[PDB]
Amino acid sequence: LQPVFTLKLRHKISPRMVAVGRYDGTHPCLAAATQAGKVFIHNPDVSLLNINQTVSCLTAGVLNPELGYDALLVGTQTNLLAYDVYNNSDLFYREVADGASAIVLGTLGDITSPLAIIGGNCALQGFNHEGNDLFWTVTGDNVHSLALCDFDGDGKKELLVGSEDFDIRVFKEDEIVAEMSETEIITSLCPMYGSRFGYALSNGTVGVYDKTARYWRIKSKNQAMSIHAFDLNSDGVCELITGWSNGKVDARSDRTGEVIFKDNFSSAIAGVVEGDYRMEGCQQLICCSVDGEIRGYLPIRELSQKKQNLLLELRNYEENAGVIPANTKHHTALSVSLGAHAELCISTSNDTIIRAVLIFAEGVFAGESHVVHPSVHHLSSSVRIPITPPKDIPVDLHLKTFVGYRSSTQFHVFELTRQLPRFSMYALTSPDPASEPLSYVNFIIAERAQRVVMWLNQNFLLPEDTNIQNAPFQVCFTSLRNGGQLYIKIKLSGEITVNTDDIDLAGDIIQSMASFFAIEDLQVEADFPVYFEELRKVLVKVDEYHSVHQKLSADMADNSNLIRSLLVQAEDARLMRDMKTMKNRYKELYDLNKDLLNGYKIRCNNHTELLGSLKAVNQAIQRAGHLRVGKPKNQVITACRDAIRSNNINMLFRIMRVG
Amino acid sequence: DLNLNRADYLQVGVTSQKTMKLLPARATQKVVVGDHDGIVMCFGMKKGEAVTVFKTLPGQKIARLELGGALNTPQEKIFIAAGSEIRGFTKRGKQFLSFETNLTESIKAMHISGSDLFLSASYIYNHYCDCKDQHYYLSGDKINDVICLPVERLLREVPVLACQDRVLRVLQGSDVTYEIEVPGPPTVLALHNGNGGDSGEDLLFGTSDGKLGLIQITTSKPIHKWEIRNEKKRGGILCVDSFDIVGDGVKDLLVGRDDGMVEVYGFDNANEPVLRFDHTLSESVTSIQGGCVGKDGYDEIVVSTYSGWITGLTTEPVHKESGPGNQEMQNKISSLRSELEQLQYKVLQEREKYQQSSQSSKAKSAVPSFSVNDKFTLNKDDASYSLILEVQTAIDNVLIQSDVPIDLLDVDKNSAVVSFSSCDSESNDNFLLATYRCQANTTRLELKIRSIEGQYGTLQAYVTPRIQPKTCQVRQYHIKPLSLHQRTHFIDHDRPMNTLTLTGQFSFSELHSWVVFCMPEVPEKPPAGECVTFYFQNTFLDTQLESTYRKGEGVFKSDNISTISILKDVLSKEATKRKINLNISYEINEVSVKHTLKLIHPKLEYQLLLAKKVQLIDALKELQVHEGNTNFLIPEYRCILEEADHLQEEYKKQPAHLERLYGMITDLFIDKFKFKGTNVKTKVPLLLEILDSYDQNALIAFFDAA
Amino acid sequence: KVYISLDQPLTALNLFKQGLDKFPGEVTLLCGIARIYEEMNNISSATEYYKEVLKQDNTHVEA
Amino acid sequence: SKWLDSLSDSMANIHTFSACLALADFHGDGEYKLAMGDLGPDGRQPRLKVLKGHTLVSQKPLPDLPAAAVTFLMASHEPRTPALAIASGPCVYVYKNLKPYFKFSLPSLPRRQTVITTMTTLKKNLADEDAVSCLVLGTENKELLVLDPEAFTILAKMSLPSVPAFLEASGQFDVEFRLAAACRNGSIYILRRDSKRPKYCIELGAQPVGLVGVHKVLVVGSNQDSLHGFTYKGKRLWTVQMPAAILAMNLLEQHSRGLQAVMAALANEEVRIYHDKVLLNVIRTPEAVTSLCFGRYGREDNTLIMTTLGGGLIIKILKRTAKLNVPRKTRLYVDQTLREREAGTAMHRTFQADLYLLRLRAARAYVQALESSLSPVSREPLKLHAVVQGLGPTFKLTLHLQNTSTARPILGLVVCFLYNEVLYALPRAFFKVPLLVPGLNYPLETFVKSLSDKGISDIIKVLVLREGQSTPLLSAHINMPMSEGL
Amino acid sequence: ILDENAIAQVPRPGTSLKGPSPAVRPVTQAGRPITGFLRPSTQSGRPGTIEQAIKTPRTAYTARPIASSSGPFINLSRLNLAKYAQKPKLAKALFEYIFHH
Ligand SMILES: [Ca+2]
Ligand SMILES: [Ca+2]
Repeated sequence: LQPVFTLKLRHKISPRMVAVGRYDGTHPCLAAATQAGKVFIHNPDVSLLNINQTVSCLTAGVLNPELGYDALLVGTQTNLLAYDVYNNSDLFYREVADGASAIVLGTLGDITSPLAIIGGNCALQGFNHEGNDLFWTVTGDNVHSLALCDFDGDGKKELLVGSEDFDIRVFKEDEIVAEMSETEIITSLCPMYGSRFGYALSNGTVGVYDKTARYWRIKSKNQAMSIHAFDLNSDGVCELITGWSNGKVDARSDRTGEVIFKDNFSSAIAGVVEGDYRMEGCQQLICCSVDGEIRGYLPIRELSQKKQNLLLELRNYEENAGVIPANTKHHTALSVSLGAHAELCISTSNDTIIRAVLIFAEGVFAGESHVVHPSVHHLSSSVRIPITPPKDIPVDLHLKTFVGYRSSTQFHVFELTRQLPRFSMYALTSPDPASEPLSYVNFIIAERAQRVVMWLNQNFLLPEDTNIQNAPFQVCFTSLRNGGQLYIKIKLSGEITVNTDDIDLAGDIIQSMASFFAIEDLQVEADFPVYFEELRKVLVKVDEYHSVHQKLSADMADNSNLIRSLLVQAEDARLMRDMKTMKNRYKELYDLNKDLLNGYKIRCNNHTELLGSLKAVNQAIQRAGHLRVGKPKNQVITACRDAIRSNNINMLFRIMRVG
Repeated sequence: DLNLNRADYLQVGVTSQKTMKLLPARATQKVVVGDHDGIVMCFGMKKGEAVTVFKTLPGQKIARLELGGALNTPQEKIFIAAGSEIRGFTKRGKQFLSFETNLTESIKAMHISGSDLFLSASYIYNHYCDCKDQHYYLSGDKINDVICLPVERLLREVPVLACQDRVLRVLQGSDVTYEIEVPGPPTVLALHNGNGGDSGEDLLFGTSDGKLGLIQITTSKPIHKWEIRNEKKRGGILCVDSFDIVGDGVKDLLVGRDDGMVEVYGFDNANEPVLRFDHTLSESVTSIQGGCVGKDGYDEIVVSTYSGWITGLTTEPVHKESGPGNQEMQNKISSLRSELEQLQYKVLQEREKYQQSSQSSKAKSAVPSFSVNDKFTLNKDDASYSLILEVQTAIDNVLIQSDVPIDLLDVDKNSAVVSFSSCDSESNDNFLLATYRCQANTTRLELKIRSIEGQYGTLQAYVTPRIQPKTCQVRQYHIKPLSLHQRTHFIDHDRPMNTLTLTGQFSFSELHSWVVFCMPEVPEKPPAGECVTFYFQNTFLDTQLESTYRKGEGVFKSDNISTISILKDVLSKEATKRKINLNISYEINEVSVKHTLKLIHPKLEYQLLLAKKVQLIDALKELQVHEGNTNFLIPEYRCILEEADHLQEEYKKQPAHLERLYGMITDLFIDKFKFKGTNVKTKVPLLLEILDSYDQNALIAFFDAA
Repeated sequence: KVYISLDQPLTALNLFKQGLDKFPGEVTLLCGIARIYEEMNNISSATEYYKEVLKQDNTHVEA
Repeated sequence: SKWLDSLSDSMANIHTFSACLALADFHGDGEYKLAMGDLGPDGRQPRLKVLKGHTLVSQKPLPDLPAAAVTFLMASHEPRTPALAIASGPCVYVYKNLKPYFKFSLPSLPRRQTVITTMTTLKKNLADEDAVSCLVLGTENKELLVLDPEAFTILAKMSLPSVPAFLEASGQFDVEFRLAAACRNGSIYILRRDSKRPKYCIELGAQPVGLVGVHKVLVVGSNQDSLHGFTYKGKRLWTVQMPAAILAMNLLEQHSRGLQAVMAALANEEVRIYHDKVLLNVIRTPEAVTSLCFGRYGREDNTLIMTTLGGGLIIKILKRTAKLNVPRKTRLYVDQTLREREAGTAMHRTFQADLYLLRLRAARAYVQALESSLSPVSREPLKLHAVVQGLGPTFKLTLHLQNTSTARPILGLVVCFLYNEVLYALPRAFFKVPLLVPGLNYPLETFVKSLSDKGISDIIKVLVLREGQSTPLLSAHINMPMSEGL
Repeated sequence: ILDENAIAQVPRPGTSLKGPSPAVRPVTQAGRPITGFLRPSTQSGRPGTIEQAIKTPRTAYTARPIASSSGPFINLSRLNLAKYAQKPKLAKALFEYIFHH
C-alpha cells in the first residue's frame, strides 16, 4: 500500500509504551513514553507530561463508561496513574509496590466495571474508575504481557498472562483455566479473533494460538517489539501486524503465517496501534518508530522452483536406478550419568561414522542448537551428547546426525525426533533413609497403582531393571541440578508421599500427576520447615526495610529542600556579584550532594533488597497455591493475601501448610 | 529516474559466469544459455512461453559461451568450451566446429575475433587461428578473462590478459608489452561499446572487489579515464555490457554484481558515469545483455541468474488494462498447479519405491551432488574475511566448525539465525561451532569471519540444501598465519626493515609451498625462474612484508616484529614437519618498535575518546529534552549532542577493536623481548594496567626499559 | 491543599463537592471552592460560592 | 469552486520570484515549458530549473543569482522557440532551446560597471504570437536600456531618477511605447516617445511591491497592503484595500472570455484575482505564496502555477466554464437618595467641616515633612529613591537619583547613610555623587550587610545634601528585610 | 521554580492555576486584579526565573516577603520516641509540641 499519512516526532519513543486515545472525547491523539520519564501527546503539536519517573507501561481506554473520554494510563515500577488529559485531573494515582510491567484495560468475566489490570513481580491487580482493588491474583514469575481474550467462548473475556517463566496462562476472574508452555520470556500478546491470540517471544518467535495449540509460528532475527492484530486486506479476518527490531512491519495472516503486507523504517518499531486519526469513521494503522517517525495506513515464481526441486529429486532417483549402504539405520538411546547429565547416544549398525550431530531444541540448549562434532582422530560409530535442561518441561530434540565415512566430502543427514520427558533429570538410585529429607507433601489418589507406575515410567528416565507394581513402591531419585532427593512412596490406601525439600518440584509433580489421572480438585498436606522459616524471616525483614526506606526518604527530602534554597541563594549572590558568598554556597552544595549520593546508594541497596523480599513473599504464595489443583488453589491465594494484610503469620503458614 | 519491471522467462540449470548471449536477429531477439550439465539451449519467447530451439545433449560443464562471426557479417556463430574443447553451433542445431585444443584441466575464458581464438586456462593462455597454435603464454597467476581489441578499427591484435594479482598484461604475440595496475582482482572486461570506443580503442574492466574502469590501452601506456570505486555497492562484478536503454542517444552501461545488484550507468555528464537504476535479485548475476526479447518495441535487460533463472527487466508496464473487476497471473497459476500436482504424484510414488528399496542389504544409496559457489575473500577496509556460500536450491542449515579463535560477526543482509553451540576447546579442537539456519527460501548466505594476526588453521563449513535426500557437503577453507596481509605491487624501503634470513637445503618448490601455507594471496604453482619476490601489506595497519626467495635462500623483510616472529615460528614448524633443519638469522632495527607504536597510537586514542564521549552521551541527552538547549549547554558537549548517533553506533563495535589492539600490543611486546632471547610472559599484567592508563610516553618507556 | 500543590484544580473541586455531599453546608469547603474559582479567575462562580458561604455564615469576613 | 486543482506538492524547493519565472514554448510542437532561475534554498546556489508537466526535467547551475527571466522571439525566420534571456550580474545569458547560445555584456561606465535588476520585453510592430520582441533592461545605475531583437546592440538609453525595481512595457516600440518603472524611492515613472526623462511621475507613498499593466489601468501594489489603479497619464482612478500584505502580483489573461485581471498573492494564505474593482475566484493555500504565473503551461490556455513561501509547487487549471451595559440601581440607592434629599444641608455642612479639617491636617503633615526633610522628591530640582535587592546577609542597596530640570547640572552634592552600627555594616556610609546631568537616572549602589545573628529588621535613612550646607536637601527610608543568615 | 510537580506542562486554558479591566480595578501583576482578604496562602501569580523573583519587591508574590524555601523545655535529642509512642496520651501532645512549637 501507501502510507496515508507520515510525520516526524523529535522525541525517542520507548518501544512497548504507545497508545491511541480520544483524550478530547471525540479527537483521537497519540500518547507515547520518552526519555527522562516524560510522556508526550500528539494531538492530530506535541505536549509533554512530566511523569518525572521511568515509565514502564502505557495504555488508553474507557475507564468510566459514563463519559466518552479515553483515560491515559501510565505505569511505573512503583506507581500507576490514570489521567484525564482533557480536564487534567487524576482519576486515580495508586501506589502498587509490586511494579507495573504490563497493563491492559477492559472488562473481565462477571465484572461490571472496566478494570485497569496490571502485572508486577508475581501478582496481578485490578482497579476501577476510582482505584479500588477489585481483582488480584498471583502468577509464576515476572509478568511481561497481558491481553483480554475470550478463551472458552462464554462471552466474558479471560486474561492471558505471559510469565517470565516462559509460560502463557489464562486466568478467569478468579480461576485459572489453562497454561501453555512456550520457550522464552513472552513479550507481547494480542487478541482480535474469538479464541485466537498472537504472541511474541524474545527468541524472535512470532506465532498464533488457538485454544491450546499453535496455528503457525515463525522464528527470525530482530525480535518483535510490538504485535497488534488488524485487517490490512479488508477480507474481514484480522492479521498479525508486527514491528520488528530492524524496522520491518510485516502484516502476516492468522493462517499458516504467510506475509501479506510489508514495510520498512529507519529505526526499530516502537508500536503498531489502530486508531482513526483522519476522522474517517474507519480505523487506521499507525506505526511509530523508536526514533519518532509515525506513519499511518488505511486498509510469485517460487512454485516453479519447487517443481524444479521435484525434478531434481527425480534426477537423483533415476541416477540411483561418499556413498553409504542404504540399510543404515540411526538408533538412539537415552540414559543419565552421575559422575551429571542426561546422555543421548546415537549409533549406526554398520561401519559408517557419525561426522557431526546438530541437536535442535527450543529452551534446553543456549541458542537453538548444540552441535557436537568429534575431531578426525576421535570419530567412531556411536557418539554421546550430554544434555542439561534448565527446568523440568518435556522437550523434543530434533536430531540431525551427519552420517558418512571417514575421508568424505559429502554425506547424508539422517533426521530423528526424540523427546526428553518432563523430569528427564533425577536419576534413580538406592534410598538412604539416613539422608531422607524431612519436608514432605501428602495427598490421596484415585486408584490403580499400576497407573501410578505408568505415570512414573512415562515422566521419568527409569532404568530397565526397575520392577515395581503395588504395595511398597518407594522410589528415590537424586536431583542433578542439586544434590537433593525425591522420595515417591505409595501406600495401600492410595496415599502419595513426596519427600522433596524443594517446593517447586513437588508442585510440578502434583500438577503433572493431576493432569495425568484426570483430576479436577485436590487438597494436600505439606510441610516445608526450612523453607517456611526462611519465608518468615523475610516477612520479618519486610517492615524493617519499609521503615528504613521511610527514614531515608524523609532525610533526602530535607536535603533536597536545602539544596533548592542554596541554589536560590547562590543565584542571588551571583546576581549581586558577591563572589565569596557564591563560592561558599557552592561549597555547601558540593557537600550536600556528596551526602545525598551516599544516602542514595544506601537507599538503592535497601530498595533492591525490599523488592527481592516482596517477590519472595509473592512467590511463596504462588508456590503454596500451585501445590493444589482446581478450586483448593484459589482459596489459598485469597486466604494468603488476607493473612498478610493482617500480619497473622502463624495462621498464614497454617494456610500454606494444610489449606 | 527509470523503472524496469521484472518479467521472468524460462529457467535453466545452474550457470557459470558469462554463459548467456543474445542472437542479434528489429523484432525480439533470441536468448541462448548454457547449463552446468552441457545442455546449451536457446529460446525466443514468442508469447509468454519459451519456444525452445535446439536444446542439445548433456556433456561437460559449459564454462563460457560467446557469439561471433568470421567477416563483418552479423555475428551468429555461438561457441562453447565445456571440458577441454571448443564446440561451435550455428544459429540452429548444427554443430560445425569442434576444436579439441588438448589441454590439461579446463577453460575459464575465451574470445572469438572472427577466426582468431584467444582462450585461457588455469594459468595458460593460447591464441589459435583455425585449430593452429600461434601464441602461447604462461602467466604466474590465474587468468580471469581474455579480450582482443577490435582488429578492424585498429590494425594490430593486442590481447589483454587479466591476472588474479590486480594486473592487466596487455601482451602482443607471446610477450607482455606492458602491464596496467588496477584496484582489486579483475573479473570481467569488455570494450565499452559495439565497436570499442569512439576515440579509437578503450577497455572497460570490472574487478572482484567491486570497481569499474575504462583503461585506454595505447601502444605503450594506459590512459585512465574514470573509475567507479564504490562504498556500499560491494560485490564482485561478474558481468558487464554496453547498451542504450535510457534512450538518450549514447549507450549506457549495464553492469551486474555478485549480490544480485543490477545497475545502469548513464553518461549524462557527456564524459563520466552516473548511476540511474539499481535492483537486487537475491542471487548472483552471471551475465547481462541489452536489447529486447519480449514484446518487441520496448528495450529491456536480460540477466542470467546463477541458479539459471533467465530474468528480464522491461520498460513496458504490466497492468496495462483494468476495470471494475489481469489474467496471465491466473494462467501461470493454473499451469504451476497442474505441474505440481503431477510432479507430486510421481515423486511420492518414487519416494515410496525408494524407501521400500532402501532396506535392500547389498544396495547402496547414492548422493545428489550439487554446486556451492563460495568466495573466501578479504575485505580491505576492515580486517574481516567475508565468506559467501551460494546454492542453486535453498539452504536448510549451515554448520561453521573451526580450529581457530574466530569472531562471527553479523550481516544485516543475512536473514539466518545463529546458534553458537557451547564449545569446549579442551576435548574437541573446535574453538567455534556455529549454525545458521536459513529462513524461508534463500539461496546465498554471507557471513563475516575475523581472524587475528596469528592463529593459523583450517575452517570447515557443512552446507545442506532443501532437497529430498537432504545431503550435506563440506568445505575446508584456510585462515593463513598472516591472514591480514593483502598482496600489493610495491613497498616503501625507507621504513625500518627487520630483515630475517632462512638458509639451507631447500627445493624452491617446497619453499614456495611454505610461503603459500603462510601467505593469503600467492599462486600455488611455483613461479618459473627459481627466484620470486612478493610485496605484501598488513591491512590492519600499513606495514609491508617484502618476501624474496631463491632456490635455497629467503629474505623476509618487514616493518613489524610480530610478522617476522610469526614467520619464524611457522616456518620452523614446517621445517620440523618436513625434516629440513633450516638455519635462521634475524636482525632488528632498534627504532621499528617506535614506528609501530606511533602507528598504533591514533587508533587507541580514537577508541578511548569514543568511550569517553559515549559515557556522557545519554546523560547529556537527559538534559537535552528540557529547555530546548538555547543558552546553557557547553559547546564541548554540544559537539557531542549532534554526533551522538554515530558515536553510539561505533561504541557497539569498539570493544572488539580495543581487545584486538591490546592483544596486538602484548604480542608485539612479548615478541620484541623474545628476539633478544628473553621470556617476559610474566610482565603482561603491568602492561595491561598501563594500557588501562595509556600514557603513551610511559608506554614507550615501559617498552624500552622492561 | 495537596491537589492544589500538584496543580490540579478540577480534582480539588470534585473532592470539595464530595465533602459537601458528606457535610451538606460546610463553610470552609464552600470557601475553598470559591478560592479555587478565583485563582482560576472566573469570578462568575466565585461570587455564587461566596454567596452560599454568606447564606451559611453571613459574618464571613472573606466572602 | 471555479479553480480546478491539479497538483499540490511540498518537497519541490522552488524559491523563485514572480519576475524570474516565465513559461513559453521551448521545443516547438505546442508544448509549453516553464523556465525559472531559482535561487538556493537560502539564496546561495543559483540554479536554472525548467519544468515540463509536473516532473523536473533539467536543473543546472548558474553563475550568479538571476534578477529576471523573460522570453521573446528574436526574428521571424522560420519561427522556432523564443529565446530565454536570463539576467545575471552585468550579463544576459540568452538561451536558445534551453542551451547556452549567447552571452550579452552590458556596455560599461567610465571600472564602475552596473548590474541589471528588472527585465521585460517590448513589441516591435506586430504584437501577435509570432511577432519579434525587443528586451528592455533596468540597470542598477538608474538607466533603462532598450535593446535589440537579438540581444547584442542598444536601441535606446533612457535616464531615470532612481533605481527601478519593477517594469511594464505597453505597446509597440517604434511608434507607441509606454514604459512604467516602479523604483526604490516609491514612485512610478512613465516613459513615452521623445522623452529621455519621464516628466510624468506618480508617488505611491509606499514602495511599490508589484506592477501589472492592464490594457487601460495600471495597478500598483503598495507596501501598505493595497492596490492602486492609476491611468497612463498620471492620475489615480481607484484604490482597493487588502486584508494582508502583498507578496507578488502577476497578470491573469484569458482571451476566450477576454478576462485580463490582476492577481494578488496575499500573506494571509490566499490569492484573490482582481479585475477593475471586484474580487472573484479567491483561492486558499496551505502556506502563503510568493510567486504566481498564468499562461498556457502544458497544453491548457488557463494554467496558473504558484510557489509557496516555504517551497513546494501548486498548479491549478482553470475550467473553461467560469443593549448597553448601563448599571442597575437597587433599593439602597433610592433610600440613599431620599436621605440626601431630606438631609442634604447637614451633609453639605459636615463635609465642608471635614474638608477644612483635612486641609488643616494635610498642611500640618506637609510642614512636618518639610521640617524633617523626609520627602524623596523635593528651584533645587532632584528625585531619589532607594531600592533593596537580595536575601541573605548581604543586600545590594541601589539609590536611583535623578536631576529633574530643563538644562542645569548639580555640581556639589553628597549622600550620607544613617543606620544602626550594631545591625548593618556599611563600608562607605558617605560618598560624593557624580555631576548629575538633567534627565539621567544614576544608580549609586552599596552593599549593606546584616550583623545580628538573630533576625532583626531596622530602618536605614539616606540623606542627600549639599557640601556647603548642613540641612539635607532630601531624604529616603528603607526597611531592611530579614537576614536569612547562618 | 526549582520544584516541578504538575504533570501537564501546557494544559488547556481553564484547567490550571498557573472580570473588571485594569482600567477600573487596580492590578498587582500583568493580570491578577487586587483581591480582598489577603490570606497567607495567596500566590497571586508566579515569577518566571530566580532573577526576576529576586530583582522584584520581596512582597509582590506573597502576603509576606518571600524566603528561599518555606532554657529549652525539652531537648529533642534526649528522649526516646520509641517509649513515648507506647503512651498515646503523651504521644499526641508531644507530637503537637515537636511539630508546631
Ligand atoms: Ca470467557
Ligand atoms: Ca485480513
